Amino acid sequence: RSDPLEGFNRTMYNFNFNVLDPYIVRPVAVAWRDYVPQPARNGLSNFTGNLEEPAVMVNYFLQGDPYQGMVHFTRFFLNTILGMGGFIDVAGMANPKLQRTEPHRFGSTLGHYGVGYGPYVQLPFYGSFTLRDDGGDMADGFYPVLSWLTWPMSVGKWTLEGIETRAQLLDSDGLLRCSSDPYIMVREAYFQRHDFIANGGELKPQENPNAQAIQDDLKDIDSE
Amino acid sequence: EVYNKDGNKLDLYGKVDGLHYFSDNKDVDGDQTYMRLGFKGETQVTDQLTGYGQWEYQIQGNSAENENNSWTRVAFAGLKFQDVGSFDYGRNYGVVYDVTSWTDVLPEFGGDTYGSDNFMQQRGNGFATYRNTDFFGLVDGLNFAVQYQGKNGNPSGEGFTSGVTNNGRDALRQNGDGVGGSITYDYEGFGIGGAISSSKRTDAQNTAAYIGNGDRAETYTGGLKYDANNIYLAAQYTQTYNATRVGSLGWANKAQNFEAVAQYQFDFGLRPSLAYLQSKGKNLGRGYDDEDILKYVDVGATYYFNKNMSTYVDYKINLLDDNQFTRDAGINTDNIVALGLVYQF
Amino acid sequence: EVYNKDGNKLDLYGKVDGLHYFSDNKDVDGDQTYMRLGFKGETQVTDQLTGYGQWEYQIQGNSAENENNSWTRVAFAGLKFQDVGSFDYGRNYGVVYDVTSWTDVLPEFGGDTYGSDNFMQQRGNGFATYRNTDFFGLVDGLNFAVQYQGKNGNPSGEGFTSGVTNNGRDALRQNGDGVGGSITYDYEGFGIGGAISSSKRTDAQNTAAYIGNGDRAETYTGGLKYDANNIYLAAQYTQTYNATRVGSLGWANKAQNFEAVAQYQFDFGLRPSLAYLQSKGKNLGRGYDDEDILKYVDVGATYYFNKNMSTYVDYKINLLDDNQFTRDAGINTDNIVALGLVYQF
Amino acid sequence: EVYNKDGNKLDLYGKVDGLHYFSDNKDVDGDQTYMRLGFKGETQVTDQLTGYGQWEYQIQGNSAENENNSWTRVAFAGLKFQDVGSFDYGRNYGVVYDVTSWTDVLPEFGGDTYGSDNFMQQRGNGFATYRNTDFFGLVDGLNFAVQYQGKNGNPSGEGFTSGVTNNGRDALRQNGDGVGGSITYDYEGFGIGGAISSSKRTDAQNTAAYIGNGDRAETYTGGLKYDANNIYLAAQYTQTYNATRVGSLGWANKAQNFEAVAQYQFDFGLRPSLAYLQSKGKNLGRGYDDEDILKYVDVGATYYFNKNMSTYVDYKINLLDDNQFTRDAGINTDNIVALGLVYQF
Amino acid sequence: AADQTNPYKLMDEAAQKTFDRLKNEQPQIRANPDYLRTIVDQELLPYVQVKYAGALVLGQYYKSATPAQREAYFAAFREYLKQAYGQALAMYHGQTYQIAPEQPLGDKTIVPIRVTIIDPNGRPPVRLDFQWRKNSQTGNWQAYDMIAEGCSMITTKQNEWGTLLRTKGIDGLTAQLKSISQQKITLEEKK
Ligand SMILES: CCCCCCCCCCCCCC(=O)O[C@H](CCCCCCCCCCC)CC(=O)O[C@@H]1[C@@H](NC(=O)C[C@@H](CCCCCCCCCCC)OC(=O)CCCCCCCCCCC)[C@H](OC[C@H]2O[C@H](OP(=O)(O)O)[C@H](NC(=O)C[C@H](O)CCCCCCCCCCC)[C@@H](OC(=O)C[C@H](O)CCCCCCCCCCC)[C@@H]2O)O[C@H](CO[C@]2(C(=O)O)C[C@@H](O[C@]3(C(=O)O)C[C@@H](O)[C@@H](O)[C@@H]([C@H](O)CO)O3)[C@@H](O)[C@@H]([C@H](O)CO)O2)[C@H]1OP(=O)(O)O
Ligand SMILES: CCCCCCCCCCCCCC(=O)O[C@H](CCCCCCCCCCC)CC(=O)O[C@@H]1[C@@H](NC(=O)C[C@@H](CCCCCCCCCCC)OC(=O)CCCCCCCCCCC)[C@H](OC[C@H]2O[C@H](OP(=O)(O)O)[C@H](NC(=O)C[C@H](O)CCCCCCCCCCC)[C@@H](OC(=O)C[C@H](O)CCCCCCCCCCC)[C@@H]2O)O[C@H](CO[C@]2(C(=O)O)C[C@@H](O[C@]3(C(=O)O)C[C@@H](O)[C@@H](O)[C@@H]([C@H](O)CO)O3)[C@@H](O)[C@@H]([C@H](O)CO)O2)[C@H]1OP(=O)(O)O
Ligand SMILES: CCCCCCCCCCCCCC(=O)O[C@H](CCCCCCCCCCC)CC(=O)O[C@@H]1[C@@H](NC(=O)C[C@@H](CCCCCCCCCCC)OC(=O)CCCCCCCCCCC)[C@H](OC[C@H]2O[C@H](OP(=O)(O)O)[C@H](NC(=O)C[C@H](O)CCCCCCCCCCC)[C@@H](OC(=O)C[C@H](O)CCCCCCCCCCC)[C@@H]2O)O[C@H](CO[C@]2(C(=O)O)C[C@@H](O[C@]3(C(=O)O)C[C@@H](O)[C@@H](O)[C@@H]([C@H](O)CO)O3)[C@@H](O)[C@@H]([C@H](O)CO)O2)[C@H]1OP(=O)(O)O
Repeated sequence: RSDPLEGFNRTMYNFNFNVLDPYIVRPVAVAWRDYVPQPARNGLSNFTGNLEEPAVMVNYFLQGDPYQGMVHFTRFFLNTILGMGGFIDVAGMANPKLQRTEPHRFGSTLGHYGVGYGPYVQLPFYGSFTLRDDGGDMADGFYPVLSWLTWPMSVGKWTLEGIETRAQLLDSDGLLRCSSDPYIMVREAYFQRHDFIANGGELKPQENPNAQAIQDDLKDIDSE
Repeated sequence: EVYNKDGNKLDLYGKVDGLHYFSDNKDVDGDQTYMRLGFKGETQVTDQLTGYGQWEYQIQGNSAENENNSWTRVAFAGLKFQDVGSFDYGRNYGVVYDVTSWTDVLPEFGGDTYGSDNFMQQRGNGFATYRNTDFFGLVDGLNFAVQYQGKNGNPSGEGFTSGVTNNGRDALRQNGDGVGGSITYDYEGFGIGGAISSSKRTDAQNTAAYIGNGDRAETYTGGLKYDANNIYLAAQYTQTYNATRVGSLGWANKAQNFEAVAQYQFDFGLRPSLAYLQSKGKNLGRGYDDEDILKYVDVGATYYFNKNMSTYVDYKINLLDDNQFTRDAGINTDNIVALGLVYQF
Repeated sequence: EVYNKDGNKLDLYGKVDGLHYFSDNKDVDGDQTYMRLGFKGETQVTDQLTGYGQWEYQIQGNSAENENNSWTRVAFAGLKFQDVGSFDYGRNYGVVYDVTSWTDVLPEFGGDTYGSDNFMQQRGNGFATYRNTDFFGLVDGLNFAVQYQGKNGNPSGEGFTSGVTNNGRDALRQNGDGVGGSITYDYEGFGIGGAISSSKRTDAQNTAAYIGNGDRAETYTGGLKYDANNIYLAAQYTQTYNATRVGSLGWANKAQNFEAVAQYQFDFGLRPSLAYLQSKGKNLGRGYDDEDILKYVDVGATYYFNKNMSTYVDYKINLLDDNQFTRDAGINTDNIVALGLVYQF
Repeated sequence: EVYNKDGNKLDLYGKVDGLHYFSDNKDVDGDQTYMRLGFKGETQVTDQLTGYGQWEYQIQGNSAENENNSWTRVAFAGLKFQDVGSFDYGRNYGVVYDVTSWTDVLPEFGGDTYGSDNFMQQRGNGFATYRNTDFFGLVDGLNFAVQYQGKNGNPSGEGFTSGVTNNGRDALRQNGDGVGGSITYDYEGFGIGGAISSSKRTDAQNTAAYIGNGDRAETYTGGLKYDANNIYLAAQYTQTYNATRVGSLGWANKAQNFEAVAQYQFDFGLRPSLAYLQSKGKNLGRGYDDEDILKYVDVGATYYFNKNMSTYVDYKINLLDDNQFTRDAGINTDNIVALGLVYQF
Repeated sequence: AADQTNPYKLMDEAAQKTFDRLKNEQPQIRANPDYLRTIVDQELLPYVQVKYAGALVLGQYYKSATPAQREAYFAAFREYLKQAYGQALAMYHGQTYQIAPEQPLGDKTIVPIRVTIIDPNGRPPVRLDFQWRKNSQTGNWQAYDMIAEGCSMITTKQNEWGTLLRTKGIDGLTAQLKSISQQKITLEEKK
């Protein structure tokens, strides 16, 4: 799909990914993966999810999901009470069907009914940013539990969340520069994680157009 | 469970509850932990005439070492025939509880419209119940029972010469010789019940220090239950005269209790519970005219980790004002938050 | 029996007593529902030494929810060695009760001649009893035992000085340091017994507010029993000096207690029971002379459904008068009939 | 372990102890037979989540048949994951008790510096403890824990217009909202422990002249242990502020108490013991400058027959002297000898 | 050809044969770029099957499905692979080819094989990490990946061919392989 502002959104992305990334984010990612123990990282990851659990349940109720709405309520209740503020994954090990799930912000509800994506702007020090999903996230600040966070502590959680996800992306960092134009693959990667069937975040990690379909008939294909 | 030999089987059970109350009344808040201990045996005398027994004991763990707070909940034993019914004598439930058992499935705030040893409304002493199952093996779901009560009056040997019995207590939980019965029917997922009981009042309950006068007190109830497809929907209406305890100072002359419950069962274990309770006690003979005894909305959910342990939360929304009558009676008018863990073995 | 490990045998016994009382005297009218709970374990250290221990509890279920009555019946531990004897210390039965147990065989009544903590007459506290079996393996049926009693005084909660112990009691249940013993012989069917005990009297038991003063309370008790051909015959006459409690006034100086029972066993489980007991005094004080402390005749039958649940009916006829002596001491002078069923596990 | 089915595990434990104290002091001389009874269940919900519970009761067998001296010791429930630690809420032990239990090795005596329900030092009500083992499975022997406390104060039903609680007691065990934690290090025999506690006290705690006054009470512990080659050596020294009960006079602002034990378990059952206890009171009120609250040395031995049956003799030499402070507080200042018999099952 | 038991030995032999053929027939490649593709078919195409290495070219799109989309990844992919390998071989002007030793791979579905190439003009070395896979259908040691200088170039077109397949489908890339295979190699000219 064509997008406006073709002249811009290109030099800023290169500066943010080739100057700020390998000089500040990259050195701190290696130390975080090595010096910080795995149990410490796991505890911080569950703490961030617990703070957004009473916020994603409202999104499911707006679109309509009695089964999924109660799933998040149980996770928040068990993590806060039986996990001392969500420091451990109480609900993760309680049931195999109650594992971690991707959060659904206010943008998921807007996309379920059908809304325009609008222009795409790469915000500095933030990465991908969109008006419908990322720009529509400023709606849960009036709900309880989330309104108790002030500006300094709230921005700390966002930095912590980005650092945690950087460790998993350090093993597969070679594919970012593999393509001729890294901007093209980044835009499509973010769009594929927010334009699934009936929105709802991202779908399972699979490719619809015949993924691994030729491996089952390679007996008569490899001979040529 | 722990012993099965020579036709005798013992099923030891119990539950330890660690509960805490969060409220601004400063009268019920704090630690409210308690534990239940008891057994449930069963012996097969022959191929037709069987027998069983049940005992329970509740000990409050929130007290100190110098104070003990324990009481017996149910303690009864009796035989059970194959197709003519069963008869058991001892401490068991009343006749009104057989119809009210469908609207008190709330985790913590359940059965607040009555009290123990109060005109056959809850567990009482000296209860002789004859219950027949399946109407002597004729129809399915049609169950009926008949219960009788002894005489309990003034305490023995403490400044009393009339109405004295070996198990005397205060006049707040005294009752005479009464007879009651309950009829229930469950064809397919739908339950209908109704009980009529009448118990005589002792002389100590007719004094001028407590409200409510009458030689005989009659209680009427009735409700419907629906438990199918993991959906619970029950509601009952109760109309008792000189039976419900309005705090202190005796009982109200006429009360119209109304209870309704609604619960759902999920596949992962969560069991949300929403219920509404009403109690419009009128015809008060002390100038208090029409007043509300109890009225609150409870919303909560219970999560079952397994068949032996579960976690629940509760939120009692008390929308009743605190007037002069409520303060004298001693009824809580503010919201109470209940949360705790239960371990049943 | 719930534990059968290597030298860790443990048996869990108990029963539930559902009974009701019917009498003209309202002081004992009502219900006397109670239950017994406790464990009984036995260990095996070596081929000769053997450890054992048991505990019994009794709680009355006829009380309300505001209070409860609880007391420990027996609680003792000790070791048993092969053919040399056994010594156990704790809450156990006296040596005199070993021969008196042949008389009070009624399901509910019987044993009303004495009371709790009445020196070496019933289950006391702080008893050091040494028991032997088969007289060091020499003769069959001949057994003997000795017992020592500790000193108990006033409670330490209040200032009383003199004799004060941690396990304090009232002025009608205290005891001193005494030594007792018993000798019993068991023949084929026939049986004889004899016990002699003497307990010291504290300074709080011979005051001016209680009838009966003295330093020693020596008692002599015989015994005769016959358990053969499915019949039960027992006779026992004893003389008690300054140890038999009469009402609440105090202790009789000299009393002659005689009791005899007779029971028959039927094929289908019927066990009729007849008993006669007299407690006529000899040297009573404060104006009393030749006054009967207790005199009643009990007749009833016991139906044995099985070894777990049994039913019985009791009818006690009081042959004593209602003069000022009985009214002052508060002794029951009305016939009591009690019927019910018990379930033991 | 009497029940093991579908992952459910129930364990029954307890002991019977017959104590016959011999001493010149009237407040401690006499029989002190007590019995412990309880269960310990554990349910395996999933592979990485296991539930468990614990309950215990203590009934004194030295009382009469008309008095009850039963109280609870521990009653809590919680959930245990694979390796994150452990969290349980209910009646449990404090963080200080986890470190000070090294010197609590005597059979009957020991640990007399603190008291029951004395803040976060022993068992109490409304205890929420989170304990982590092996530092989330990272190192070996390094464990730490945190705890939380409620706000139990004066009884609600006592006509008090100040802060009250439903599970109230006398003005000697109340405590406000406080936090505490402990850290312990384990090794091959050697051990390092340490706890830090700080809990608020209610206003009623320092209303009258209670000797010690203050807004907050701090408690710092610490000790070393050595359990290797059948040798048990421990020594713990702590300094608490307004946390140790002097007696019936109030609280001590400053208290420096140190204890040390020494044991050597022989091969032939006998386990001789040697412990010393000292407690120095500083900054006392009402004219007291510097005096010793508790100071004695305990010499004794324990003989376990095979695994459970044990006979022990204890004799603690009290180095304290009789004065006005001890008479008013009510603390014994004489050497006592205790004999017991513990039968575990 | 390709071995069936030792994948490392087959890769080393294929690399040596390709280097020897290019050096012995250097004038032939310059005279006719298409001639180098035929020689590379017996050196680099035999060591990596088209179906086994159907990820670098026409991986996400075209494939072997849709009835007519068969001359882009299975049938005509052999010529495209030879042309791509021939162009890289013709770029060098006498670069030394180092054959790695027969490292132990074991029984697994991922057999990583790498080689070392050092240019004679002073350029940095380029490592050809052609990862092999033990396919059940084809027992020959066929490389399932193509990595140059350590960069995973096997999936370079995997995430880039999806944009063209979203509109033109799988038939839009059917003729892409035919044009690439028919295109002659472009030898590097020294300036
Ligand atoms: C298991 C994990 C283990 C531990 C893990 C981590 C380790 C540490 C964790 C705890 C540390 C907290 C910090 C602290 O501990 O802090 C300091 C310590 C300093 C730093 C030390 C840090 C150490 C770090 C160690 C790290 C180790 C890793 C000392 C202190 O403790 O500060 C104290 C304060 N804070 C706390 O107690 C803890 C704390 C307060 C707690 C916050 C609210 C509760 C949260 C919910 C709990 C969650 C449930 C699990 O702290 C807070 O703030 C928030 C802190 C955030 C964390 C809290 C976590 C607690 C839960 C524990 C985990 C389960 C406390 O403030 C006031 C409190 O009063 C309420 O009662 P009310 O109901 O309103 O009456 C509530 N009372 C409670 O107990 C809460 C509750 O019962 C206990 C909950 C927990 C217990 C166990 C539960 C677990 C059960 C699990 C079962 C499975 C409470 O909440 C409220 O609002 C209302 C209510 O809760 C909220 C409603 C609850 C809703 C929850 C349900 C939702 C469920 C969701 C499901 C979907 C509220 O805060 O009281 C005095 C103030 O003095 C005054 C005052 O000014 O009020 C003076 C006086 O006033 C005057 C006046 O002038 O008016 C003067 C007079 O002359 C006179 O006139 C009188 C007049 O006659 C009458 O008034 O009044 C007087 O009134 C007095 C008393 O009232 C009466 O004597 O109090 C402070 O002393 P101070 O600061 O030292 O001076
Ligand atoms: C299973 C086995 C069964 C048994 C086997 C054998 C069977 C026979 C046994 C009994 C026969 C004995 C003779 C007898 O039984 O004798 C007669 C009966 C005669 C006929 C007998 C026939 C027998 C038949 C046999 C048949 C054979 C086929 C009656 C009587 O009983 O005589 C009585 C005396 N004798 C005994 O009781 C038995 C006896 C007691 C002696 C104690 C020995 C130590 C116990 C051993 C423990 C065993 C260890 C395992 O002695 C002895 O023979 C020694 C023998 C040992 C016997 C006990 C052993 C049993 C345990 C077995 C375990 C295996 C007793 O004397 C005094 C006792 O006081 C102490 O308390 P305190 O010190 O204050 O605390 C101690 N108190 C005790 O209870 C001891 C203890 O608690 C219980 C014992 C243990 C029981 C259980 C143990 C088992 C536990 C094991 C558990 C597994 C005790 O020792 C003491 O000191 C010492 C103190 O313990 C400390 C002891 C040290 C501890 C060491 C242990 C560690 C060992 C180390 C091991 C490594 C000392 O003896 O009291 C009155 C005297 O009257 C007075 C007096 O003058 O004092 C008058 C009055 O005084 C005045 C005053 O002037 O002051 C006068 C007034 O005008 C006025 O002024 C006021 C003034 O205003 C205020 O004062 O008061 C007043 O005070 C009153 C009372 O105090 C309060 O009312 O007493 C006598 O009455 P009377 O003479 O007839 O008139
Ligand atoms: C599971 C089974 C199936 C279900 C059960 C059965 C089905 C339905 C029930 C039956 C229906 C009718 C019941 C009723 O409910 O009846 C009506 C109801 C009306 C219609 C309602 C519906 C009915 C139909 C429903 C249909 C449903 C389909 C109302 C009422 O209730 O009538 C009431 C009367 N009747 C009954 O209660 C039921 C009833 C009483 C019981 C009769 C005894 C039966 C024996 C039991 C059998 C055992 C089984 C094995 O009788 C009877 O009908 C006989 C029937 C038998 C019933 C027993 C059932 C047991 C079943 C067990 C099965 C195993 C009752 O009369 C008096 C009773 O008092 C005694 O105590 P005391 O002697 O004093 O100690 C005895 N008290 C008892 O509790 C008995 C006992 O405890 C419990 C019974 C058993 C329960 C448990 C059994 C199970 C045990 C375990 C089993 C394993 C009792 O017998 C006695 O004598 C003595 C004794 O029992 C008999 C002797 C013993 C011999 C028997 C032993 C057998 C041994 C067997 C060996 C093989 C005697 O009857 O009291 C008031 C009267 O008011 C007064 C009065 O005038 O007396 C006024 C007042 O007097 C004055 C005065 O003038 O003196 C006037 C003043 O102005 C002033 O002057 C002062 C003055 O200053 C001072 O005095 O006082 C005052 O004194 C007051 C009180 O005393 C104190 O406040 O009483 C009446 O009220 P009212 O009529 O409405 O006005």
